[PDB]
Order: sequence, then structure tokens, then C-alpha cells
Amino acid sequence: SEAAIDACTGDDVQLANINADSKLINVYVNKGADLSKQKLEFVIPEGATIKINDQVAGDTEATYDFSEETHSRKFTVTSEDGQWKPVYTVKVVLAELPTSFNFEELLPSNDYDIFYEFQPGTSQEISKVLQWSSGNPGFKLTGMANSKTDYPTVQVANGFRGKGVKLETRDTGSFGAMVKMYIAAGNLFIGTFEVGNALTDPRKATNFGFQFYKRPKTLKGHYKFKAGDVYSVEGKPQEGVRDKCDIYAVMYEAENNSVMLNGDDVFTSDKLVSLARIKPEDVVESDQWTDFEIPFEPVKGRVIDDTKLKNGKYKLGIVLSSSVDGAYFKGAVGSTLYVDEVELICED
Repeated sequence: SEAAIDACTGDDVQLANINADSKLINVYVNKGADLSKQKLEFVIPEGATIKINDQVAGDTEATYDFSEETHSRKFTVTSEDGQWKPVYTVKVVLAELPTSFNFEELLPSNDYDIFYEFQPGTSQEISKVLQWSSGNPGFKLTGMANSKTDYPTVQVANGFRGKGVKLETRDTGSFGAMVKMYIAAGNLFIGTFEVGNALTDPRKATNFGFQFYKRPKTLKGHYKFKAGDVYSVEGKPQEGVRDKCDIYAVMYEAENNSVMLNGDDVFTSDKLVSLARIKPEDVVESDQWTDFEIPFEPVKGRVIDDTKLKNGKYKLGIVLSSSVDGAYFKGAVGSTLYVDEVELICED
């Protein structure tokens, strides 16, 4: 019966737009990706198989060559049924990270919100693309959410100011307790979420950053924050600490594209060259929007090198969280961070 491409991922892939009607899939990759050696995976219906329509000299057993003229290759998805042979055209497109984020658009999903940015530009300019990640795939496993709005990371309509992100620390229930993940902070971050590690190493599940080619100077936007009533540490109520949200960005050196920071080393890694992080004393709780303007400060006197920057050896991440220590299960259920927009101001 079923025959179509449901998803498309890959080592260099930042975002894929599958157009079910035209059978065209645009796959956006980092600006420094080797188009002649692309590793790609496709999710298709149970039983069906995926075969590339042709082979070229540059193809290997592990990668496909998209370096020819159109940067496109056709794939057929035979049903299993054997009755439908729908041909997709996969096109690889170079993209860079945006510097402006508005939380307006969501990728299709049946379970939870997935935010993305797509800023096409001119025919002479590179598109700016991002698929934001969050802990939502992990929270799905808890069985606590009944709808999209029950997740820690949700899109909201802020009335007159339009769309924004709502991050709320949630109770993970008995399931979370069994795996010692007593709460789930609402987060949104540049990078990837490795769902395979969601329960065994949740801090290693959050990988931060993608190649960035400019020097960041300031992280700006607006936010509202309200701490939850009952702060907890490893599932047990605890007085004496009031919950705080977190908003930060990092620039770090990645000797090769496989290198990423994660939840255990994002502030301590020797690879970290620059950090912009909201000061805890500056965090306020209000029903009014508050401006944030966080400067990027060098880490341990390190500098961004021109040649390395141009060569794609630095990566940037942005992270938003409703509970600053929520990744260690210290925070208050109900802590909520709203952000309407974020902008990265760069130098030069």
C-alpha cells in the first residue's frame, strides 16, 4: 500500500523540505559540505524500499555524488506492494545559519512543535536555514503529553506581537522517575537531539552548534520569565533556591565537522572561544516583555582566527531554557520562558 519519503536526514543536512505534491525535496546543507560525498538517510513506509534511480562514478557505498550540474538526483520508492513507483527529485542546496530568528514557522508533525527558519534571499545570496532542536522527542517517551501544547517546547500566539516560543519545565511523571529524569526543562537550541541517548545520557543527547562564518558580538531579543512555585532537586521539593531561566550562545572551535559540544561540556570545553550568557542577577520576572542584549565575551582570553573562521572551523550555538539547571533535574515545574524574537549581531 504505502509509498513515499517521510523524512530525509544526513550528516551535513540542516533541514529538508519534502514537497509531497511536486516530489521535490530540497536538502539544505552547511556551506562547507562536500557535495560530491553526501551521506543521506530516508525514512519510508514499513516494507517499502528506496533505490537511487541511477549511479555515477562519484557514488560510493556510503555516499552519493551531488556535485554535477543541477546538484540533484532522483530516487524511486517502491511500495513493498510493488504497485506504486513514485519518483522523487532530491536537490542539495548550500545554506548558512540565520542571524535573525522569529519562531513563526513549524515543520509538520503529529506529536509536537518543531521550529525552523527559512530565509531564501536573492539568486545571488545563500539561503539562511535552521531547524531548531528541543527535548520534545525525549519528552514524548514519558507519555505525559496528551497534545502538542503539553510539551516543554511549544509555539504560542502572543497576541499583538505575533508568534513566539514558550518553554515550560514539565513534570515527567512515574516514567521520568524510573529513569531519574524527574523534570523536563523547556529548551530550544541550535544543534541536534540524539533521541537514542534521551534516557541513558540526556545531557549527551543535546548536541550544540553548526558551522558559522562571522564573529558574533551580541545576542538580543525580548523575553518574559515566571519561575514555578515548587523548586525540586532530583524529584524532591526544595526551598532556598528560586528557579531562573537561561539564555546563551557559544562559539567554539571544531577541528572537523563531527565535533559538537553537548550538555556536559558546553560551558567547560577547551574548544569554547566565546560565550554570551544572561547574568543570573539580571533575570527578572514580569508580565511585561524585557529586552535582553548579551555581549559575547572571550573565554579564557581565546580569540577567533580569521583563516579558521573563513575555513568553517568555528561553530555557533544558541540555547534557550526555562530552568537554568534543568538538565541536572534541578528546577521548578511550571517555570516558563517566553521569547518572541532573537537576533545575533555580528562584527565587521
